[PDB]
Amino acid sequence: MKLERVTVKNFRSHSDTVVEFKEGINLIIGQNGSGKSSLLDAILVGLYWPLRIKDIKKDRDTYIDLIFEKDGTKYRITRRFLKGYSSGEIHAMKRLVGNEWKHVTEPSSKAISAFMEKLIPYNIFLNAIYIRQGQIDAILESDEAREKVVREVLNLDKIEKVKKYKALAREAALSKIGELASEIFAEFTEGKYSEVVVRAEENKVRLFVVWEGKERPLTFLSGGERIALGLAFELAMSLYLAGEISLLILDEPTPYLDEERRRKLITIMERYLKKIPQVILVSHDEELKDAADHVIRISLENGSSKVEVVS
Repeated sequence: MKLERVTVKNFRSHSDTVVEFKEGINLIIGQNGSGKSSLLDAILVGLYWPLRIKDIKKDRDTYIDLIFEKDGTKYRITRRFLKGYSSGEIHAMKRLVGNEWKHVTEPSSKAISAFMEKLIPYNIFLNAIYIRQGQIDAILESDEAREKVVREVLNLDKIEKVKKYKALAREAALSKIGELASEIFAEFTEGKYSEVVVRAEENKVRLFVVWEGKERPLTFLSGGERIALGLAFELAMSLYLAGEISLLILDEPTPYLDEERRRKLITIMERYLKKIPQVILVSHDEELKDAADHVIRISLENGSSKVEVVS
């Protein structure tokens, strides 16, 4: 999957917003209330309507047009929500054939929904592509938090034989995650650590890194290495779910004003995240510009969201 362009009209603070996404790392900066979160929401709506997101339906017309790429085919979803009661809706999903857009299914919400559910399943997008806020932190918070995260992201599972079976399934899953995360984390730490261990004990998912043939908790790592581990873990889950990493959306994976980790993040961005076909990074940090391939600033001007390409 690869986002090309999103157009949003009359959705919250977006009166007339057009955002072009390019290859590599797309950095989105701006303040809280500028319109970036609502832009992500607009994208979600564009892709997976009907779903529960306020300020879309009627209760000026709301217009969302999304152009994206999937397995060598340009898709365009156009949605228009009419407000007035008269309160109709107009939906279309088209494919680019030469230079003409041609419908791929009935111009209906249900048909387009059914179609999208097959093209790119909603769970795949939410769990593998879209990394929402607090996730990477939750991975690093504690074993219980980690357990919650992995349970939610990978489905998993919360008469003793059945318990043993469940434990076995969980074990297999977490072991695979361990392998994937080991590889990615090895890629990240420049070869310093080559093995990551993920294990379940009761209501807790232990996470360790192997150093000199001994499992050690994340405590014995630097902040950068911890963030690297969290990212590697998330990416491992993404690979586990999707079988590949094409698009990755990172909505504020970092904290507020903590440069001690920003460096490692910049390193990771420059040296590893640029390998990914496309990355959307939504941050408040102005210091990431140089590490991105494309920078987009979203601000609030005259009460409306303004988009400007930085440099």
